[PDB]
Amino acid sequence: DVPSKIGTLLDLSATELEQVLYFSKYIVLDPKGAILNGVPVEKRQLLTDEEYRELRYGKQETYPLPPGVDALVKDGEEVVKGQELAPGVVSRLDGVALYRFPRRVRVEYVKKERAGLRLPLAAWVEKEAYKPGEILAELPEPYLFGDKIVAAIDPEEEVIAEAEGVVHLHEPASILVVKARVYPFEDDVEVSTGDRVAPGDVLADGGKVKSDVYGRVEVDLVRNVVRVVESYDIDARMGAEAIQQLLKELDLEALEKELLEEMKHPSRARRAKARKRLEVVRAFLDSGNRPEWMILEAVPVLPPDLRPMVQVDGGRFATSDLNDLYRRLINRNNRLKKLLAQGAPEIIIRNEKRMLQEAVD
Amino acid sequence: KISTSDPVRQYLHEIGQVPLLTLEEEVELARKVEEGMEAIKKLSEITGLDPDLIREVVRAKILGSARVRHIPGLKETLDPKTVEEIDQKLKSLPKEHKRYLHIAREGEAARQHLIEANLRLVVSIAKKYTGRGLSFLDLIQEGNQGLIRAVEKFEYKRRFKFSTYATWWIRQAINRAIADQARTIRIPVHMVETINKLSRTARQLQQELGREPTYEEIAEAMGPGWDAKRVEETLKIAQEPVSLETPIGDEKDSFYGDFIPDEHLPSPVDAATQSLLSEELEKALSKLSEREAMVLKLRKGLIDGEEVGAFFGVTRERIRQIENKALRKLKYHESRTRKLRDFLD
Ligand SMILES: [Mg+2]
Ligand SMILES: [Mg+2]
Ligand SMILES: [Mg+2]
Ligand SMILES: [Mg+2]
Ligand SMILES: [Mg+2]
Ligand SMILES: [Mg+2]
Ligand SMILES: [Mg+2]
Ligand SMILES: [Mg+2]
Ligand SMILES: [Mg+2]
Ligand SMILES: [Mg+2]
Ligand SMILES: [Mg+2]
Ligand SMILES: [Mg+2]
Ligand SMILES: [Mg+2]
Ligand SMILES: [Mg+2]
Ligand SMILES: [Mg+2]
Ligand SMILES: [Mg+2]
Ligand SMILES: [Mg+2]
Ligand SMILES: [Mg+2]
Ligand SMILES: [Mg+2]
Ligand SMILES: [Mg+2]
Ligand SMILES: [Mg+2]
Ligand SMILES: [Mg+2]
Ligand SMILES: [Mg+2]
Ligand SMILES: [Mg+2]
Ligand SMILES: [Mg+2]
Ligand SMILES: [Mg+2]
Ligand SMILES: [Mg+2]
Ligand SMILES: [Mg+2]
Ligand SMILES: [Mg+2]
Ligand SMILES: [Mg+2]
Ligand SMILES: [Mg+2]
Ligand SMILES: [Mg+2]
Ligand SMILES: [Mg+2]
Ligand SMILES: [Mg+2]
Ligand SMILES: [Mg+2]
Ligand SMILES: [Mg+2]
Ligand SMILES: [Mg+2]
Ligand SMILES: [Mg+2]
Ligand SMILES: [Mg+2]
Ligand SMILES: [Mg+2]
Ligand SMILES: [Mg+2]
Ligand SMILES: [Mg+2]
Ligand SMILES: [Mg+2]
Ligand SMILES: [Mg+2]
Ligand SMILES: [Mg+2]
Ligand SMILES: [Mg+2]
Ligand SMILES: [Mg+2]
Ligand SMILES: [Mg+2]
Ligand SMILES: [Mg+2]
Ligand SMILES: [Mg+2]
Ligand SMILES: [Mg+2]
Ligand SMILES: [Mg+2]
Ligand SMILES: [Mg+2]
Ligand SMILES: [Mg+2]
Ligand SMILES: [Mg+2]
Ligand SMILES: [Mg+2]
Ligand SMILES: [Mg+2]
Ligand SMILES: [Mg+2]
Ligand SMILES: [Mg+2]
Ligand SMILES: [Mg+2]
Ligand SMILES: [Mg+2]
Ligand SMILES: [Mg+2]
Ligand SMILES: [Mg+2]
Ligand SMILES: [Mg+2]
Ligand SMILES: [Mg+2]
Ligand SMILES: [Mg+2]
Ligand SMILES: [Mg+2]
Ligand SMILES: [Mg+2]
Ligand SMILES: [Mg+2]
Ligand SMILES: [Mg+2]
Ligand SMILES: [Mg+2]
Ligand SMILES: [Mg+2]
Ligand SMILES: [Mg+2]
Ligand SMILES: [Mg+2]
Ligand SMILES: [Mg+2]
Ligand SMILES: [Mg+2]
Ligand SMILES: [Mg+2]
Ligand SMILES: [Mg+2]
Ligand SMILES: [Mg+2]
Repeated sequence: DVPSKIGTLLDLSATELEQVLYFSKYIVLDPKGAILNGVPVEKRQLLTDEEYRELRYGKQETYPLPPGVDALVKDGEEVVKGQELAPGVVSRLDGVALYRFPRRVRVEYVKKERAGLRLPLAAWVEKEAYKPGEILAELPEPYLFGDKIVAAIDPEEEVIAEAEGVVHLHEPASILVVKARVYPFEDDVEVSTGDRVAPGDVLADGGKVKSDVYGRVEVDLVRNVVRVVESYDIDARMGAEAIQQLLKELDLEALEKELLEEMKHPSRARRAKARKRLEVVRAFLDSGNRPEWMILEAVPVLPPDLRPMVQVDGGRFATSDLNDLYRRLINRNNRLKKLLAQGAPEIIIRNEKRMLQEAVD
Repeated sequence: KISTSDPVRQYLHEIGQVPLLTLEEEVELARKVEEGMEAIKKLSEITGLDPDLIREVVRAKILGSARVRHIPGLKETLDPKTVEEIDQKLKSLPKEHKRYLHIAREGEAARQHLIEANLRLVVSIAKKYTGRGLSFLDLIQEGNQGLIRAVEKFEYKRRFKFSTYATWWIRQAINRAIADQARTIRIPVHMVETINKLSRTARQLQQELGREPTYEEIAEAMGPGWDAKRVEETLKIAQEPVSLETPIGDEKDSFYGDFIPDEHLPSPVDAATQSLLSEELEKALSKLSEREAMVLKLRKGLIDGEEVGAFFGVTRERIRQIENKALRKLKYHESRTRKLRDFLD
């Protein structure tokens, strides 16, 4: 309705803000959201998926994967494991792999040039070390005059019972803008933050764990490398959900008095807006009902006989067009529920909530 | 701003930023998915906790906070304390089983990533099941639902990549839906293919006679037990329901609805009827020997339609006795003072 009764009340872009979050996913930082964009949290401002995504998972997600098998697979490896690669880290082989972002790095897979300091993946492949303590002897002929395999015998990501369970592919060099700890200790002020030397590990696993200002914790049982990304519980929501929240947390009286001041004192502009914004807050607050109801989570269903299903001629049935719309809603909503339970990749949830929204319209 | 585009852009965007590497990336996540399962199981084993419970708690800590448990499936599980306590015993698991915990989580996460990267796959498929009767958005969504199903049974031990695998699972979910929701009236799948068959048959039958084939042709052409009565019945179900609200006659304000009459409602005359019938019948019910008059009056007009089982304790001979002597004494003094004669029906 031209004066969006909800946009008027909730001082949000009267006509554009809503449209943006309501039907799509242009989140509005509902409560807190510590971490910055360059400025403090947007208490009631909106952001885009890109900037949003660039908040939760850390400042950068780069996955420059090298070509060939030796070239770039050697420049990075020598400076990826533990070696805190600074901004603009110039890897040196194909072209110039540009690690233009923060803290530490984690390389993915290796081919078959030289194996050293890696994980226990190939450990089983070449018995000697997994079988006995021969990894030291692994060093061919120089040993007579943690990992350090032979000069070069293996090739791809496999299980060596027999060369059956294999996987011959690339070598990703994904830079993860996150701070890596390996030997965190215990200080009992607050609840044990992080981890211990090697034994005790109180941290939640590789997913969502809140320590200090940094808020995500991945785990690598290789070295005691407790990966701690930094963003926090930035309450980000879109669609009627977000708005429902906002409308409930509102002491109309306050905004009634606030506007009272805003109305009479400042110049025409903002005070004019305030008057048109006071009318509704007044109506509601008056004999009127309480405004948390503009939200719909429970759709009444119009009577049956009023939306007949009748027999016409032979096999021809005739019904109110309303019934089709109802199924539209019913199905989506059902698909929704299934979709949340069965697991839920963001894209698909929203994409449906969108449809669901349109359906309700 | 007109849906379609936005969501297309939406995942084509995340796909465009993260497609899955033909092998490496696909195999990777996969291996992490299965071990998650193996983990949750072994967890369930060591904790005596339900795998469904192990699966939901790990999901929480990875996918969302109390927000996702509370609003979706109602608060059966304590938004905080419950899931927390659960996560606790997970920590208590020593260096051995703890390992699985960390595995379950990471696997679950791996799962998601696999799903995201293969959304375009759905779109391409679903893009061909367009004109079936479902919204393209609905078609992809269901197809998507199928993709996830595919993520439940894929065995990476069996070399063949996910691509071909999801194809089937999706298409299955798609067709299912198509036959399930695309109608104002649910009809079993069997009857669906049947109609197709008939339809297809009519086409070939529309190929030479130059006559829209009589229900004889169709019965013949289709096969075994096909008959005129059959075909006529099928096509009558095929036809989609028309709008109770439709332009009528000389296309004006006239709406189809006002044209359909009523039958339940007793139009005034029937109301009048019920009055006299009830009043008069009640006047005759009071002038009668209760026993076998009320038995049949109640057995016939009060419950359902059993001579022996009609009278309480007195057997059939006393039933037939008063039933046929009272009903006749009843019918004839009513023959005298003619009140019911004029068939109220
Ligand atoms: Mg309006
Ligand atoms: Mg505003
Ligand atoms: Mg910046
Ligand atoms: Mg900035
Ligand atoms: Mg706010
Ligand atoms: Mg992260
Ligand atoms: Mg940042
Ligand atoms: Mg160079
Ligand atoms: Mg840094
Ligand atoms: Mg490699
Ligand atoms: Mg090597
Ligand atoms: Mg090593
Ligand atoms: Mg051994
Ligand atoms: Mg020697
Ligand atoms: Mg020596
Ligand atoms: Mg020496
Ligand atoms: Mg020496
Ligand atoms: Mg091998
Ligand atoms: Mg093996
Ligand atoms: Mg081989
Ligand atoms: Mg094998
Ligand atoms: Mg190959
Ligand atoms: Mg102390
Ligand atoms: Mg240690
Ligand atoms: Mg511990
Ligand atoms: Mg302790
Ligand atoms: Mg921290
Ligand atoms: Mg910390
Ligand atoms: Mg309060
Ligand atoms: Mg406020
Ligand atoms: Mg106050
Ligand atoms: Mg004030
Ligand atoms: Mg409301
Ligand atoms: Mg509302
Ligand atoms: Mg009916
Ligand atoms: Mg009916
Ligand atoms: Mg007609
Ligand atoms: Mg109507
Ligand atoms: Mg899943
Ligand atoms: Mg996602
Ligand atoms: Mg989409
Ligand atoms: Mg979207
Ligand atoms: Mg692109
Ligand atoms: Mg088992
Ligand atoms: Mg037990
Ligand atoms: Mg809630
Ligand atoms: Mg639930
Ligand atoms: Mg307990
Ligand atoms: Mg204990
Ligand atoms: Mg999973
Ligand atoms: Mg279509
Ligand atoms: Mg197998
Ligand atoms: Mg197969
Ligand atoms: Mg099914
Ligand atoms: Mg055929
Ligand atoms: Mg054709
Ligand atoms: Mg025919
Ligand atoms: Mg038919
Ligand atoms: Mg007319
Ligand atoms: Mg008209
Ligand atoms: Mg009408
Ligand atoms: Mg009609
Ligand atoms: Mg009318
Ligand atoms: Mg009727
Ligand atoms: Mg009449
Ligand atoms: Mg009468
Ligand atoms: Mg008697
Ligand atoms: Mg008697
Ligand atoms: Mg009877
Ligand atoms: Mg009967
Ligand atoms: Mg009987
Ligand atoms: Mg009896
Ligand atoms: Mg009896
Ligand atoms: Mg009885
Ligand atoms: Mg007796
Ligand atoms: Mg007689
Ligand atoms: Mg007599
Ligand atoms: Mg008579
Ligand atoms: Mg008399």
